[PDB]
Amino acid sequence: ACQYTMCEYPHTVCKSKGSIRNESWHIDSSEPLCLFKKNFTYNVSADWLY
Amino acid sequence: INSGTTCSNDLLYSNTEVSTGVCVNYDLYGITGQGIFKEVSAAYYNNWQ
Ligand SMILES: *[C@@H]1O[C@H](CO)[C@@H](O[C@@H]2O[C@H](CO)[C@@H](O)[C@H](O)[C@H]2NC(C)=O)[C@H](O)[C@H]1NC(C)=O
Ligand SMILES: *[C@@H]1O[C@H](CO)[C@@H](O)[C@H](O)[C@H]1NC(C)=O
Ligand SMILES: *[C@@H]1O[C@H](CO)[C@@H](O)[C@H](O)[C@H]1NC(C)=O
Ligand SMILES: *[C@@H]1O[C@H](CO)[C@@H](O)[C@H](O)[C@H]1NC(C)=O
Repeated sequence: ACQYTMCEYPHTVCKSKGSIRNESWHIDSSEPLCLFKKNFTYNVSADWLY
Repeated sequence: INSGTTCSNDLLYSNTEVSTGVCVNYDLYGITGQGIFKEVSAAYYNNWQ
């Protein structure tokens, strides 16, 4: 939860067999003023999440 | 200064001095009160409670 710079065309690219394009949803390479940062986990074999 | 998340101490000791048996003061996890602890073994809490 920070102050990024979103794009007019922001998009994600998967890591298993990624697409043709590059993942570029933001370009903010200057470690912006963050209010929050956390890391969580879940089940890798689950089908539904909430 | 006054920007970010790297803060300072600003607070109390957080001492592991659970003094059961006597009437005490507490500010547990944000909730304040006075009580008497009486230690028991229980198994209903989950790891975010
Ligand atoms: C939370 O997990 C992510 C995922 O691993 C961490 O992001 C990685 O950070 C390292 C160090 O810069 C990079 O080499 C990896 O490429 C990152 N992974 C991804 C998927 O981008 C992140 O550092 C973790 N944060 C905490 C606080 O544990
Ligand atoms: C994707 O990123 C790589 C690494 O910077 C770059 O060489 C490549 O040209 C990019 N893809 C396109 C279509 O520009
Ligand atoms: C949750 O993960 C465990 C081990 O990672 C696995 O045995 C179990 O099948 C998973 N459950 C679901 C619903 O995916
Ligand atoms: C009263 O004092 C005795 C010994 O000082 C102690 O064992 C007992 O728990 C006390 N009662 C209360 C309610 O604190």
